[PDB]
Amino acid sequence: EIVMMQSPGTLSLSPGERATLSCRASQSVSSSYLAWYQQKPGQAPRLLIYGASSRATGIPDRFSGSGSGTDFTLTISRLEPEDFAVYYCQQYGSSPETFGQGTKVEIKRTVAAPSVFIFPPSDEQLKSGTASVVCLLNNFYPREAKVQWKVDNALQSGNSQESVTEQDSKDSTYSLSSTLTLSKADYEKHKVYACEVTHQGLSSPVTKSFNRG
Amino acid sequence: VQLVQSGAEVKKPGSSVKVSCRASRGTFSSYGITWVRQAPGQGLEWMGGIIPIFDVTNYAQNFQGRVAITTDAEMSTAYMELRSLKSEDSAVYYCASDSRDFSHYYNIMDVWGQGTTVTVSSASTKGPSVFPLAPTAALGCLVKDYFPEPVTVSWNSALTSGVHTFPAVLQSSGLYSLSSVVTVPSSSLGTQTYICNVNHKPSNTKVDKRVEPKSC
Repeated sequence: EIVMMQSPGTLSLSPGERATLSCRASQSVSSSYLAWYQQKPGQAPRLLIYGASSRATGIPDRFSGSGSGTDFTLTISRLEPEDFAVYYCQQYGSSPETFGQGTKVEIKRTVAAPSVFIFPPSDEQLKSGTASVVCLLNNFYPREAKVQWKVDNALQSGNSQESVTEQDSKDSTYSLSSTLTLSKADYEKHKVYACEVTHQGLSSPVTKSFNRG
Repeated sequence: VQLVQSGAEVKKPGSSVKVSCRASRGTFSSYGITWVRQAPGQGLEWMGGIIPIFDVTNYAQNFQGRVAITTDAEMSTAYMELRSLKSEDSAVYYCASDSRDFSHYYNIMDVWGQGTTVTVSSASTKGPSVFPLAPTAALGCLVKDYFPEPVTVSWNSALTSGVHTFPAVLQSSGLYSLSSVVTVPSSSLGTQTYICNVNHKPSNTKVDKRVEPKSC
């Protein structure tokens, strides 16, 4: 089957700038069967271009497709506020039909360092059989950030999950929460809880931590 | 021309689901229908489609033997039935068709249904436990172990600036958790009250949690 490879994964531009999105096929696609779609959060995809270069009904002429063979491009000549979204290419010249993995066009701004906050399990939650430790990274850009948990300075893995907000419509930043989950018994067996954050906005990694008790 | 899909479904592992996709005008008779799904946080995945000019229905290899795509007699409602459901099949399922059915010989997929959420889980309805995240300072509420989505949070209801309510995370237990946080001036603590207001409609849960300074 044909693998569609989109790049870059994230394109970071200011409103008004030109966006060039690439879609490469692992083997030659007939042009007649290459499409591009746009998708905004919680909405369905919508077709922009089919047949590699034909614009769908009612799509603004700032969107244009080109390419052939293995190499296709979606160009947005200037980005309007509603054009910040995720874009997918798809081949349907063969079956299975396949989609690229998507490119997210996000708003570029200046680097902002996160504010880091750590919350021990609440006293109330410690009545339960589980303890959740929560680390907040507030209002940072770019999106790339690493959160590392350590328990008595043992690096943790398999036992945390994280979540990120959409880009703020006012300041264009992201916020992130990471939660470490342990059994209350495990929580009691250890003393030092640290969350270690790395972000290009920070000279060197920032650690917030506490001691249980 | 819109495609109306059937509504959201919560299903147990091993069960089956049949999503409908009704055309508000015309039929699918010349260009067929294609179904696509999208797992939470992931890309689009072709499941299959009808191609009338070849008189075939094609299915993606991962689903062969457990997926059927069909239409009603008049071909103005199409269906995707997916059997032996597992939790990885949790996704939004979309149908898409061709406005010419109201060269380019195939369905160009310019008309899209609104999507149908299918959540596959052996969990039962369960309201969340709401725990305060005690404290410019930051504080919040952890809204833990609920099923199914969604919950709503606000901070009554003055405070909106600096609030971040995160997307829920699906835990390995099969229940959801999320946090809602807000940053405020340090000076305000103990000079102003802060309460998170949580609703989980599917359980019958409303919780109002005061978030107070830890004062050792």
